[PDB]
Amino acid sequence: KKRYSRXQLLXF
Amino acid sequence: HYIKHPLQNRWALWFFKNDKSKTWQANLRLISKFDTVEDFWALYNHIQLSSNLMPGCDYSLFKDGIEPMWEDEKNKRGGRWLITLNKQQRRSDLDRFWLETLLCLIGESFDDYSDDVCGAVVNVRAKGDKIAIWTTECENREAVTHIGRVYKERLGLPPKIVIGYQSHADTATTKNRFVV
Ligand SMILES: C[n+]1cn([C@@H]2O[C@H](COP(=O)(O)OP(=O)(O)OP(=O)(O)O)[C@@H](O)[C@H]2O)c2nc(N)[nH]c(=O)c21
Repeated sequence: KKRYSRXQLLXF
Repeated sequence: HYIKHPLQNRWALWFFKNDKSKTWQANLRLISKFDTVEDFWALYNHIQLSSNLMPGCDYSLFKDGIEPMWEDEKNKRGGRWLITLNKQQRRSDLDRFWLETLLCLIGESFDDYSDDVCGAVVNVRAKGDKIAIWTTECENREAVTHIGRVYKERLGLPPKIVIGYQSHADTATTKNRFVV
């Protein structure tokens, strides 16, 4: 539904 | 970039201050709540690291409306995947493991078993630091064991290293209901 990978979270 | 990135769930960060003169529940403190990626980092980047907490203190991250205690309706039939860490590497590795755990939660890494996740807790302790994922129902074998396996993988624990799940009811009255 709303998922984020570890790399998507960390690039913020 | 200009729009915030929503999380699936709103989460609450709690802090437990070791103060023996008060009851356990009174030592809990709601720090803040967030429901976007940007707001997660704004919180995380400006609070003290787990490795710099006094022994006996905790951080907990739980879905909005679930208090980080056994007694909550969403925890009382549930349990935890428990990781107990060696003291030597706290400076080097506690913070990394806790952040990896936070990212598993907020990113919804547990796939179709996301609803079973309640939260996670890090305990800073003289006898060994602990990190745990709390789930809602010890009887939900499929959910509990999937969460276990994904968590073990995300921490980088090898096939040899087995972790265990125990019910909160058993802890509060300890053997493993499940292992992965
Ligand atoms: C998670 N939790 C901990 N406590 C209290 O805090 C004590 C310590 O529980 P702890 O989880 O802080 O473990 P610690 O490593 O300090 O000690 P261990 O028991 O050897 O692992 C418990 O014996 C309870 O009195 C709790 N008390 C209540 N009422 N509810 C909770 O959810 C809860």
